[PDB]
Amino acid sequence: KQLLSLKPISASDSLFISCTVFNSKGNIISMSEKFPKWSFLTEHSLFPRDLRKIDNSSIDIIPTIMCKPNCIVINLLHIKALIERDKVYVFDTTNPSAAAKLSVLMYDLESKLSSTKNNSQFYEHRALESIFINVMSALETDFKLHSQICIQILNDLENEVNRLKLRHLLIKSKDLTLFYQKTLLIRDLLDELLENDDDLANMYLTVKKSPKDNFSDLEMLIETYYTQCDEYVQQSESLIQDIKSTEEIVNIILDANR
Repeated sequence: KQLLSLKPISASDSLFISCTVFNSKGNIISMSEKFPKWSFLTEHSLFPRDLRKIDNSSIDIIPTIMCKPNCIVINLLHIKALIERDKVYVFDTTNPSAAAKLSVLMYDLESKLSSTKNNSQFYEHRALESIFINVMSALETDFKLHSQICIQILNDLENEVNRLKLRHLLIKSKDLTLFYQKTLLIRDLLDELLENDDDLANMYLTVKKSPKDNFSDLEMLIETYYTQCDEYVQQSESLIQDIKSTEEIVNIILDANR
């Protein structure tokens, strides 16, 4: 209601969120653009507790796809974004690794969103698909990294039991487990979305859809990325089980030689 002295802060930039903005043509029209944060939340029908869904924090970010009347709010891995029928906001981060990945997203998103060859797909779904593709590329890279090292160590151990190899395996398994957990959350989120016709219908921002309308094209789109995500869940789960099995087998062998 009224103005009062503010709580002390290290930098007044903390009153703003910053982002990259894409126009209705799909072109980037600003980078590092600042918006007053509480006002921005209110304007986009978000509550103060939703600040983390658009701010520069990168810890404890739960995956989300909020299908609001006039926008889709997305948090997936390094990406926080707000998609409208004729604009996209991609939010800044303090995480260097995330910032590097976001730079590639910007390029690919601008390409796909602004394309004059793709006039069959709604703007908001071009943005959605660009984001899904960028998310899956990040998962692909991590999955290949951690699974390949674990498979190598497992093969090494099957050839000859070795305590140093075993320690290495279980250390590397931590990474695989973290990968499984974050991917599982995304898989379950996409599953929920596919099962909710109200959310699906809401995802059409350019044309108005009823829950009873045909969403085949949007469903095919989401299914594509659901399947890729789900396969990473299945593969990482199976590999983790293989590691647990191997730990148990090695344990028995170690006991038998005591």
